[PDB]
Amino acid sequence: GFKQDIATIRGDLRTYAQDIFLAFLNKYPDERRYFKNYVGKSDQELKSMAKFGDHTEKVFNLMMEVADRATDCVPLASDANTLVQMKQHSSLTTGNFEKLFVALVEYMRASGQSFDSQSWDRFGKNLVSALSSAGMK
Amino acid sequence: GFKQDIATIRGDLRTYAQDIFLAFLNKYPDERRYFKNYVGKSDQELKSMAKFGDHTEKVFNLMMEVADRATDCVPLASDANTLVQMKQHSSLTTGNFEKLFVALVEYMRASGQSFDSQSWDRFGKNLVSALSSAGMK
Ligand code: HEM
Ligand code: HEM
Ligand SMILES: Oc1c(Br)cc(Br)cc1Br
Repeated sequence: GFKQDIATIRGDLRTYAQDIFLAFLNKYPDERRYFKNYVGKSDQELKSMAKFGDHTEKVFNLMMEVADRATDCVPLASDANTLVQMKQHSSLTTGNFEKLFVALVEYMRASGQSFDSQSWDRFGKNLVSALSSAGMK
Repeated sequence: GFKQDIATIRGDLRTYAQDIFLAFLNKYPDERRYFKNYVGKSDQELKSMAKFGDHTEKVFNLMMEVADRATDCVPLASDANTLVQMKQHSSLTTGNFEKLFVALVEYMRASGQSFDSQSWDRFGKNLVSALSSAGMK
């Protein structure tokens, strides 16, 4: 279920963080504009960049944290607030987040591994609602 | 489902409120000690007291509000905080609430009317967890 998925992802955080992040950018190419230093780089090129592996794992570490603190896939309002208030998210709208989750759910469904992908979709929904309530446009 | 069950109960509130609270008091007779003048009385006696109907309508009015204000059966922390800090609830522990929800769920499974019993069980468990987080022993 959802709790196991968090352990699956945590178990191999660097691989899943990079794989899901790349799936996001591949499904939604225009989202790369927010990561100005990843522009014009192949997957392998990105994986050689210290801050790619760092950015991504840390992004997903925090997602897992928010995920593990949620009850029935409902995140804490205080977690949603952190994500709104982070200056790296100043320009973002809830639309950017929804897209991360559509990509993540699609990745899960396509994987060999056995995710509770509809829980992740619901989590993505409850998080978007929370972001909006915390003042994200 | 759950959200509809809220409307079902609200549509015949006094009847459901009394029936469910009687189911609770009959399953757990020793809960009568937290109340005044409840012991020694049959269901019909209770239902004809001046305060019994009115105090069970008010309990369930707020219970329905808490369920309605929930997301995926997860109540608001502020709603839990209210239930913990009510002066009328100063003798209580989370065990009192779980017993009420055990009885409520059993009532729903036994009735002719379609209730989403699994969801009410989840809600009671989630509320108990929220009452603990809010500081109830
Ligand atoms: C649940 C979803 C998200 C979480 C948990 C999250 C978390 C984080 C964290 C922890 C950082 C700081 C990394 C560091 O430098 O130490 C960060 C940076 C960033 N986030 Fe997010 N984020 C999320 C969603 C998004 C989305 C949807 C976008 C937009 C496409 C976005 C854009 C960025 C950008 C541009 C940065 C700065 C780039 C960098 O780290 O060098 N984030 N995010
Ligand atoms: C989510 C569940 C509950 C809600 C929403 C709730 C709500 C309320 C409300 C609104 C009142 C004031 C009613 C009035 O004065 O007319 C009240 C009183 C009270 N509640 Fe609760 N309550 C809940 C659970 C419990 C439980 C499990 C117990 C103990 C077994 C309990 C014990 C009392 C007592 C002793 C009073 C005051 C005495 C009385 O009304 O006769 N409550 N509650
Ligand atoms: O911040 C994130 C981005 Br941007 C994309 C994906 Br996929 C996951 C996270 Br967390």
